[PDB]
Amino acid sequence: DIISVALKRHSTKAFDASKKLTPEQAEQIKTLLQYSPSSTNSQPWHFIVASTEEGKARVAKSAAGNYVFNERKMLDASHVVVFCAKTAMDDVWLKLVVDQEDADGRFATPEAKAANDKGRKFFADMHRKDLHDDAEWMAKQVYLNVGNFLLGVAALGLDAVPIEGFDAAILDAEFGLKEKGYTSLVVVPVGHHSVEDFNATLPKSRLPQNITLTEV
Amino acid sequence: DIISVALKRHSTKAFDASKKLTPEQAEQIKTLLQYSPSSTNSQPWHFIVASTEEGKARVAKSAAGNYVFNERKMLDASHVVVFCAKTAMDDVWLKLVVDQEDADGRFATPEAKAANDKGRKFFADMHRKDLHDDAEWMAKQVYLNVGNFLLGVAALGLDAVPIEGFDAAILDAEFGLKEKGYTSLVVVPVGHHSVEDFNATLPKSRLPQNITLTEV
Ligand SMILES: Cc1cc2nc3c(=O)[nH]c(=O)nc-3n(C[C@H](O)[C@H](O)[C@H](O)COP(=O)(O)O)c2cc1C
Ligand SMILES: Cc1cc2nc3c(=O)[nH]c(=O)nc-3n(C[C@H](O)[C@H](O)[C@H](O)COP(=O)(O)O)c2cc1C
Repeated sequence: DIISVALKRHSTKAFDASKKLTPEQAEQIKTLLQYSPSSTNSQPWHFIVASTEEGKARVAKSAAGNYVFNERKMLDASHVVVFCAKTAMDDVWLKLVVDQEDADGRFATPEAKAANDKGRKFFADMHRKDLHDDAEWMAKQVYLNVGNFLLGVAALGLDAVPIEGFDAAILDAEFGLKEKGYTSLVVVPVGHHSVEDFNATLPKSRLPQNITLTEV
Repeated sequence: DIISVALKRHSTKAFDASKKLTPEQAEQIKTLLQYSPSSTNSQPWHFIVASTEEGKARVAKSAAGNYVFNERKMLDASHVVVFCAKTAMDDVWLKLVVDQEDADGRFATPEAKAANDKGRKFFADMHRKDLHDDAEWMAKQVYLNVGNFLLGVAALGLDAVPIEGFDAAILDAEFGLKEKGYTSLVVVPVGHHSVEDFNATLPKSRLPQNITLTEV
């Protein structure tokens, strides 16, 4: 039951470095990242999946500064996912997306494909041209991917923690992201908690629905 | 299996108005909204859940004008969730959150509670004082809730569609949201698809991992 998964998952504070994802789970987490929904199927994202000691150490340099409490989590987890957003929405990317929708068989006609593209360009143009907020818009889609991911990995039986406490400038510099048209937003270590994970045995806490929720 | 759910879920384009959530499912979707993670457990959100004909019609007013293709989804679904973000992060809210964490039993000591609050205020202040991006930050947390929600409701056996194609100004005006300190971001109708849902039988399309995903 998915509600059980939602009530029992927790942000892991310490990982067991000896406990790896199975090779199958390593495929499955990639499936989760790929198949997340996004506004217009824009998919304005890149993922770095660090599973080696060298890879994880490159990521963990971003947990300099006031972010040392997060450094261990990045080193000790099995797999570490960096969620990145595109920095700008370009026409090359929009063509890639609609051509993929076509290859996958989503259009009965050429007309239907043209209309999909006109629809997507119109909607994207609203963000880059009029509102000038396309970076924020694309970032939101990435956070949506994260949310999907966290419940997904919980449902697979894996521990994880979302991390905003890192220096994106360091991480971007380390993987040359700016030059490739991306910026890091969230880091998610995935694995199995250790005995040092104090949050594993703490009760979960949320505001009551009588504050956060209205029915009409 | 959650990977099946991820591969088979789809944005519903048409709902069957005669098919309601069971009383139990109506509680479960609320549990999903409530128990989503958020940066610092800040929970900077409000949900409107419209299940009556009057309520759903009020929401659907936001889809008149240029967004008519989305209007019928909001009218015909069983339950329609409006995801709202806070417009500003205030100290009253931060106190509410940490006091709830305390009531739920997450602190062994007064010291531990003080440290949690200092930690959260420090991190929040970084967004409101420096950066001046706390609206964007809070909105991202809400999108993360959406991502969690969409996989959740799919895993419960329910159909849904995320909607950004609505007029937030109209929706905010209709529920007096600005005055209460919120803004609408995403509308999610939940229910069961009708035979008019052309997207139910279309193959899913994603960009290949050799573009979106790097391993290290
Ligand atoms: C976007 C985001 C950023 C977070 N950043 C961190 C972080 O840097 N360090 C950390 O220990 N936890 C981090 N958390 C975990 C949250 O504090 C956590 O989800 C919240 O306290 C509720 O805990 P739960 O995940 O156990 O339900 C983050 C959560 C989210 C959603
Ligand atoms: C944030 C967001 C906004 C969306 N807005 C709309 C919308 O206004 N109308 C609509 O029909 N679908 C909307 N969609 C659905 C997307 O087109 C869809 O997720 C994408 O094509 C992938 O297909 P799938 O959701 O069936 O996996 C939205 C999706 C998301 C995540």
